[PDB]
Amino acid sequence: MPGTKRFQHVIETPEPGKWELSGYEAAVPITEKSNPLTQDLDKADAENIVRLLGQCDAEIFQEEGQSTYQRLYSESILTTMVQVAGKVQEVLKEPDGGLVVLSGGGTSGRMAFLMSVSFNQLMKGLGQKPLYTYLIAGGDRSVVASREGTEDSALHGIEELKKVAAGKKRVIVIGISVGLSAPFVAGQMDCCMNNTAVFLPVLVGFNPVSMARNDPIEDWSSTFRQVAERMQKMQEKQKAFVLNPAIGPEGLSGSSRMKGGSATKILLETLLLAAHKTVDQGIAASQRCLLEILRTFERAHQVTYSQSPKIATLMKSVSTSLEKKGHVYLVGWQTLGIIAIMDGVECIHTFGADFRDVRGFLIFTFSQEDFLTSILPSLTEIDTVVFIFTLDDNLTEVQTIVEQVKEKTNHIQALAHSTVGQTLPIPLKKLFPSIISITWPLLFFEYEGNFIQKFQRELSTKWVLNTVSTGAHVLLGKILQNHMLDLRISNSKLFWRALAMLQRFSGQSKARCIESLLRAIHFPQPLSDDIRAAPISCHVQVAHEKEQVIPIALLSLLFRCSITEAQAHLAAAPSVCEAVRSALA
Ligand SMILES: C[C@](O)(c1ccc(-c2ccc(S(=O)(=O)c3ccc(N)nc3)nc2Nc2ccccc2)nc1)C(F)(F)F
Ligand SMILES: O=P(O)(O)OC[C@@H](O)[C@@H](O)[C@H](O)[C@@H](O)CO
Repeated sequence: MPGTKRFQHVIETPEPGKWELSGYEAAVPITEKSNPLTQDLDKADAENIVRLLGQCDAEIFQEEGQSTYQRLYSESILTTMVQVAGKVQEVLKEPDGGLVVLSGGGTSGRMAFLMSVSFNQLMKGLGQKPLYTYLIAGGDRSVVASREGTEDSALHGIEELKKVAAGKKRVIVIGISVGLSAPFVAGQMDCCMNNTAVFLPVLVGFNPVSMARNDPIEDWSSTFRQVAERMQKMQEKQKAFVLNPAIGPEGLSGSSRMKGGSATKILLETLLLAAHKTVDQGIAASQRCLLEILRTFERAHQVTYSQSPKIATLMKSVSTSLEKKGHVYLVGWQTLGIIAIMDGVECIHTFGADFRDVRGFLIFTFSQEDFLTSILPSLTEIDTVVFIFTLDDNLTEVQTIVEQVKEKTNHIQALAHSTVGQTLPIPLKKLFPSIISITWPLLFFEYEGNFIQKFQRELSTKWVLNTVSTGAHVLLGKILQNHMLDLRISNSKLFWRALAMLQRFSGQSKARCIESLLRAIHFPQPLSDDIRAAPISCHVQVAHEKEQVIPIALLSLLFRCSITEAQAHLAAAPSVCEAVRSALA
């Protein structure tokens, strides 16, 4: 029938109460699952939120139970990390013709960028040619942009990969798809497998291969699941690797920028840092070298979330300043200003939030006096500015900008990384009364840029910014239980997630849910057979441009009514959230 092939993979909606025993629920990839810890995130206050997400973040480090999924500290995973590290060594030994690529859509691509820099720095500091580079879906514009649509072409991924692999003789391609989902990555991995002489694919994600996307890719004949299954076969001969620990579901469902990206860093910095530090020691990388690093990262979570109460406060002040109609600024020096930018930009697609809502700033890249003249004018009684730095930064530049912002804002808090025994200049740094000083033990670094300290610091900041930005929005009633219902359908993955949410909250049939969403997307044109049979990109291209698509579709399903009727109902309610919540009642 028209539509049958396109929606073929979509499991039917369970009957009421048999949600567990239809095993629709066991096919929901871990990455898309609803984390049980956050059943009621829409009711937690700011302090609970920080707890529950700090709890969710912890599941990264949790170990394997006794018929269940391999985890970060499982021996199969660590054994793979070792083997990969070893393959990076082969390349570090022969850098003439060598290249290491870290590739990913969205936050995966963002994380790939940061990392590729760090390991480029580390070889600069040893007088070695930088071997790292990155690819991000939609080119480098994408790194600091919201560009969700760009992950859907396998050909694109392959083109970006063909460019960079120039006339290199040995290329390690680390494709990062948290959900083992993005066609961008898919293509690359497959391309790698077709030319084993030159390429080595390593696939990073956080689902078992059996939960890897298996829907058709528009410009490609295989699915991620097939590509991934075949890589798993080649691992037996060390010509491909799959690094896929389960870190548990995201505190906000499907928001892989959070635990996903954190784990992407934890997992890869660890592995690569081990590989470098062990080559010039003349030693092979062991599980012991990796575990030192893993446990340092695990400490970082404890170090970070021990400031919970103050994190909860920054949230309350970001929540509030948005609750009015004010803006929030994240002002960071070096890498922590990037991470600031990346958090803020992600708020657009993740929350339907304007690019001013939570903006990030690096000293997007507007230096001291430039920031002073340009932006400082636009601040207000209600805004919130957030300073993010270390004590090794140049706090003469820092103190200045605070002094100025203080005048016009007064809602300023800060995020300050320090070793023990560094002290915050100006005993009257009461510009910040109750800082978030995050103070790091002394650690036995050997490399000159002290890269372990770097990686700890980024991640700690990422957890903070992530929890804060996420929490503020949750507090404002915009999340439904632990799902973003009202997202913007801007790629195929989000189209399927929308459909899954309609099935969940309506309980009504797959076919009904599909019919309601397509109607919502394409209204005022009614369902033709063309539309039914169209490639999901057609739906995406049309949905991406409209507002409240998913809520409207859900309202039509519950009230068993037309798009016309549901639109008019909506418009005649105080808000989208209030409308949906009481239709659900
Ligand atoms: C938990 C929940 O039921 C839900 C939420 C989302 C999804 C869902 C979202 C996206 C996708 S996806 O096709 O884009 C995808 C993404 C990554 C991957 N490795 N494989 C497939 N699938 C979802 N559900 C699903 C996928 C495969 C089999 C059964 C269910 N399914 C269920 C809801 F409450 F959110 F509705
Ligand atoms: O890491 P994946 O599963 O390949 O997905 C990559 C991107 O879709 C993902 O990073 C998305 O852009 C973020 O907003 C996650 O909230």
